[PDB]
Amino acid sequence: FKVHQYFNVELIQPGAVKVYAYYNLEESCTRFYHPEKEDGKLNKLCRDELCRCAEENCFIQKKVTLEERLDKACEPGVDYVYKTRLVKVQLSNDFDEYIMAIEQTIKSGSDEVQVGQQRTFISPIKCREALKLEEKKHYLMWGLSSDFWGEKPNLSYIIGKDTWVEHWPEEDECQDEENQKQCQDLGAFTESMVVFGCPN
Amino acid sequence: SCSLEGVEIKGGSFRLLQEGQALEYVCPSGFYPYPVQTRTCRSTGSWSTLKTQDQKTVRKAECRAIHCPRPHDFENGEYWPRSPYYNVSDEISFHCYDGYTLRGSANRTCQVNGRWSGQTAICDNGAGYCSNPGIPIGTRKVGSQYRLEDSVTYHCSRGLTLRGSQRRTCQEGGSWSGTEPSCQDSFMYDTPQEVAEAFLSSLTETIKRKIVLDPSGSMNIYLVLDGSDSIGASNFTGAKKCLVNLIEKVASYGVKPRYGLVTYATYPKIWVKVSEADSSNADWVTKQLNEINYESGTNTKKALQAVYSMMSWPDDVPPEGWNRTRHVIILMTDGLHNMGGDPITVIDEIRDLLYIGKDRKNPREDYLDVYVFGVGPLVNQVNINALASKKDNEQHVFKVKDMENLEDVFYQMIDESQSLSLCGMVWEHRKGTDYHKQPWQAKISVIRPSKGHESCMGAVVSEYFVLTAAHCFTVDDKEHSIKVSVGGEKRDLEIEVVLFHPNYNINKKEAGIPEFYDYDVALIKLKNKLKYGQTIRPICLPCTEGTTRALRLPPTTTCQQQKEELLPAQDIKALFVSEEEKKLTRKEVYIKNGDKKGSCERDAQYAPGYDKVKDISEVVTPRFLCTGGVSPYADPNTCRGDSGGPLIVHKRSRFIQVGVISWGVVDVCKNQKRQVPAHARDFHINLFQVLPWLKEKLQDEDLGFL
Amino acid sequence: FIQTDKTIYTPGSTVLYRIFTVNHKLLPVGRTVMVNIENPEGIPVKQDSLSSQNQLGVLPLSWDIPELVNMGQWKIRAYYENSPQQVFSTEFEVKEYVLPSFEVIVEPTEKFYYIYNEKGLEVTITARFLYGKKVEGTAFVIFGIQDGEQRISLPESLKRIPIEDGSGEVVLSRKVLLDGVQNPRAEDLVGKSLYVSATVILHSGSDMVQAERSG
Amino acid sequence: AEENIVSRSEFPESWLWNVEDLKEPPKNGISTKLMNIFLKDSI
Amino acid sequence: HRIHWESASLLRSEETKENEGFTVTAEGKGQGTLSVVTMYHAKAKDQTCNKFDLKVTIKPAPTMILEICTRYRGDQDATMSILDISMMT
Ligand SMILES: *[C@@H]1O[C@H](CO)[C@@H](O[C@@H]2O[C@H](CO)[C@@H](O[C@@H]3O[C@H](CO)[C@@H](O)[C@H](O)[C@@H]3O)[C@H](O)[C@H]2NC(C)=O)[C@H](O)[C@H]1NC(C)=O
Ligand SMILES: *[C@@H]1O[C@H](CO)[C@@H](O)[C@H](O)[C@H]1NC(C)=O
Ligand SMILES: *[C@@H]1O[C@H](CO)[C@@H](O)[C@H](O)[C@H]1NC(C)=O
Ligand SMILES: *[C@@H]1O[C@H](CO)[C@@H](O)[C@H](O)[C@H]1NC(C)=O
Repeated sequence: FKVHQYFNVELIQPGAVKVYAYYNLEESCTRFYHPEKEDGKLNKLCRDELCRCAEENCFIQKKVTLEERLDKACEPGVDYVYKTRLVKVQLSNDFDEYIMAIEQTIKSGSDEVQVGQQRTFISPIKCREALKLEEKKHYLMWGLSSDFWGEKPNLSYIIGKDTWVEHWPEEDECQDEENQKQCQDLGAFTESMVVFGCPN
Repeated sequence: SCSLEGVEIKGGSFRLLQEGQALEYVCPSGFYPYPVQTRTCRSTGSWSTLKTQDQKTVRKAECRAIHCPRPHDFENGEYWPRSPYYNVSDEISFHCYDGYTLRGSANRTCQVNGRWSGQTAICDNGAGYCSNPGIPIGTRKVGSQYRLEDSVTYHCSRGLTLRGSQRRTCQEGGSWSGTEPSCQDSFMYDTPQEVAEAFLSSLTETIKRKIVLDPSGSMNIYLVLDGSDSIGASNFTGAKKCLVNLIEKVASYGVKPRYGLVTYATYPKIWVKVSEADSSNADWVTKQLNEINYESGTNTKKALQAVYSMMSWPDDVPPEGWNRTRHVIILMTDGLHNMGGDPITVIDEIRDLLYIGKDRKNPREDYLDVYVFGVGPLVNQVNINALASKKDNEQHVFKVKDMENLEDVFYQMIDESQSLSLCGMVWEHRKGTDYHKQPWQAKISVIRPSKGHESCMGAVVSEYFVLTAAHCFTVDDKEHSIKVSVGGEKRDLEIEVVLFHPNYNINKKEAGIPEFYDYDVALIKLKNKLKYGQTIRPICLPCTEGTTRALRLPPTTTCQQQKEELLPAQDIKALFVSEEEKKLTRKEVYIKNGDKKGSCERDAQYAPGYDKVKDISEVVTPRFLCTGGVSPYADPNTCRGDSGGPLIVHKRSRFIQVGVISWGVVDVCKNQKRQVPAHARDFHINLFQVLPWLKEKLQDEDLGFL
Repeated sequence: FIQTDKTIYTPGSTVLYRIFTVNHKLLPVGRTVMVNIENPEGIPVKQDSLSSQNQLGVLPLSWDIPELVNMGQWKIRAYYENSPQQVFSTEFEVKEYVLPSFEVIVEPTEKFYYIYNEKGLEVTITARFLYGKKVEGTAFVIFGIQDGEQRISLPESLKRIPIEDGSGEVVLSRKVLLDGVQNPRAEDLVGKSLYVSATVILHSGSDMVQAERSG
Repeated sequence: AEENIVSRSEFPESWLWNVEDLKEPPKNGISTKLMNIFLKDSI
Repeated sequence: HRIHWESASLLRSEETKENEGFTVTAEGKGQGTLSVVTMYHAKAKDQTCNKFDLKVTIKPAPTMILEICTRYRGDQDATMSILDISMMT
């Protein structure tokens, strides 16, 4: 049958259909539906036992300047400041895993970190276009302390709502006039937190 | 600094502290700032955003009335009455169902501190391995199984933070592993008295008290400080005194401990190690304690890793005394915003080195104790609680309003072992009575023929003299017509003499003024000596050696300096004791000794017999003190039966009386529970204007007069 | 007289009960009582012994239901200490349930049934909320026969009706009842009773109230 | 909106499990007892 | 624990959280019974939608339309079935 609409609503929720015999209700079959979802199933990322759904925004906004980085990087909830380079991506249906190599860490986290060990990161499929990630390029990011996910030492940093990831141009791109200011601000901010760091 | 516009508080006052780096909100009793207390002037030119629990937008900053946490649940019973919110001094009766026995306080009223008076009320049936841990107010319990190895979960409602154990597991001894949880707020602070009581109870064993150890064994203390960018002024002003007093006090229990000193701003620094030969001597450790200087951030993980290195040994086989030594870590962090990880893992390492978190047959949980003291309003209670230790019936996590309470705690701990001779000593007993909080108060009853009995009160200042008002008595009264009661005792004490000021006269009759209160003071000399008791205990007097040592100053300090310190040319905090339904309480009152004095003295025109006085200054002598009213803060008035009480200014956990209540503007006190004029003020008689008379009459009491 | 606060319980709650010890004058007396809590299998999981001295006949006891427990008819058996054969019983459910939002009653216009009715059997539906209001929804009605230790259902008499403002009107025809069984004679139904099983679903499809007027 | 407004939480299936004593002097064998109880949040 | 004839036939339950070997000592005179049972969850998760085969589809058409295809899993047809459909916002 035809289902009409009357008002445009942002971030609709999926509906469900439940079929059951008139005498027993516990032997029912509930199936969801949604125009842009698989079986009306909210996007959650799992490792066979533990989940935290990511029906949120990949990022906030991208504009951002040196003062913006200063105010949004000295937050009480930030834990690590890491620069990485994209090496391998494992595209799939449920999620995608990004494996990086660490050059050097601006800020230390509660997990054992050193130059050389591999790190994995997970994001929902909705970030496949917003962040336009590309391989063989450097990046710098900081995020919420609730990123830890997995078992030691193969933990992962989930790119959730509070996770902030920004493009770190290499030497070749830092020579471009468009990104010269961004590269200089990134270097100054890096040395700032290396020497002095956030107050308190 | 940042812009000062649009940062004030409605219904309160704002001031610039740390040279404009911060601003603090304050209102008197019954009001606390909402939703925050302080804002930080960042480098963007604007202060820190108004952050709520859900991080919402705030239209304006106001200081909201003090309410009291609602019971999130009370299983197996009822509470009476039930309200969406509970006011100050509201009372609940906790009633159990049938077959459930109550444990705790049934009649519970919650004071201005924000917690209900007494122990948490529990109804238990007693049919398990361990008992009901209780359901504290605002915290709700998950798990009705009280067998062994069963654990229960506690958590708070909206706006409340949990301090205690997130999950308690029943132990094989029959107890629960962890401290009793509670729901806390940002405005709530622990008073220094109960902090000292809990610190003594956890550290010592009651008999007096003692710090026992394993035979042929010693203990180690790790005093750790924070060099955060919050106060860090003048080489830890007060903190050094706190640590010196603690070191002196612990050595007075007959045991010689060992010490270690850690301070960190950006990297940890080692001052004393447990391996030093002279680490068991108080003199040298105090001397090095006085040699601490600044050279930012808060890197607690690295500092406690340094402490870990101190604890650890370099030998292959474990050294001697590895399982016969007790470790105490004391941390005075004002910040603890993590930078470099969390310090939980290093605590796990520390307890794994000592074989604590590996077996349950020999837990050995009592060989490591971590105490963390919270300073300032920028504290994160959950992080402190997760960093400190937790053992049942003991409190390892504290919190104070200001740095002053930090040394108030330790001065009280020093004074605890002192002889009962000195004045100002009041111990906050766990199961105290009414007079356990105000023991100096004494009540005087006057019986007159065919006339109503007159009830007044005064302060016991020695073993033979009681200071009171003089208008409560007349020269017509005989010796047999005065009765004195102390500490709620039926037995009376015979009187010997009452002394009045030579210039005092209760009869300006021709000047049109009906009543005058010049030098309205009375000194009652007792027939016998007073035996010091739990609720009978003297009070100090201004400009005395006892007052000099009370304010923690050298004996060379002058009386004028004491007057300036206790009574500056600004607003002065104090409180007066009131009686309501055979019970005693404290009402906070403020003294106006600056610009507000001249206006306040005018309010006496509202008093009876003062409307026709031509010279308003004549009736108000400089020896009077004008308090109360709504300016600059709302102050309750003294009641008709409350007149003549002692006005006392509290300082360093010491009670010093600064005057005697004389009269008031209007008698509208009974409206407090039921509408008070803004001109209602209370006038009291100062004690600094009768110093020669006090010295003359009280020269045989050995009070160290200056 | 063992009286519990409820009739049905959940795993993870508390059974509260009062034993009223009276004598043969129905008057309070002081004795000693032995109490047993038996599982649905028939073996006690807890036993206790209390005294009623200066208690005025009220013995309040309690029991905690484990979260990992067997469902069914749990029993409390209390008897006087002097009389082990004086067992008094109280059976209560343990089930995984949730509160219904309304009571449905199925009532016949004629409270009996007659073999030679030329019209049929009329039963009406009163589905009212537990606070005494009226509903709007639909209901399913089926019938059956209460034979010896069995239940025979008639899928032909499986009717659906709109509950019009807390009211219903269901008519069971004689032909359907006759075709339900394979007996040439209707008089053989004398000595057996029918049962009506109704189940009312709200227009929101929220609650699930299955009510039976057996007998 | 939904911040300064409380909700209903206490939904027990059996409460008022209490005891009471009739001690008022009799009036033709009937004693009056006026007691305050608070009905549960359940509707 | 102590077992007496008068107080026998009582369920003495000892609860344990950790999987470890146990050692019992049965002394005195008489007999007894002992049972050790571990109640837990197993990863034998099969399909539950056993008795139905509900399938749904949304298809825009030239105000999108919804289609529901159902089937009863058994050797006989089903009686009056109830189909609850919840619309979106
Ligand atoms: C507990 O304390 C509250 C607040 O102190 C009492 O509320 C009383 O009535 C209103 C309702 O909040 C309070 O607010 C003020 O009332 C004035 C009217 O005089 C009105 O213009 C505003 O709504 C204003 O906010 C009022 O302060 C308070 N009454 C008094 C005398 O302070 C409440 O009655 C107390 N008791 C209980 C059981 O809640
Ligand atoms: C609790 O207080 C009420 C009145 O405030 C009193 O009637 C009752 O006896 C008190 N309960 C005690 C003291 O146990
Ligand atoms: C703090 O101590 C340092 C060295 O210990 C000293 O130079 C400085 O003057 C002190 N600050 C004072 C006395 O205010
Ligand atoms: C400490 O450990 C040693 C290691 O063998 C042991 O001999 C000694 O008894 C222990 N001390 C105790 C248990 O008090």
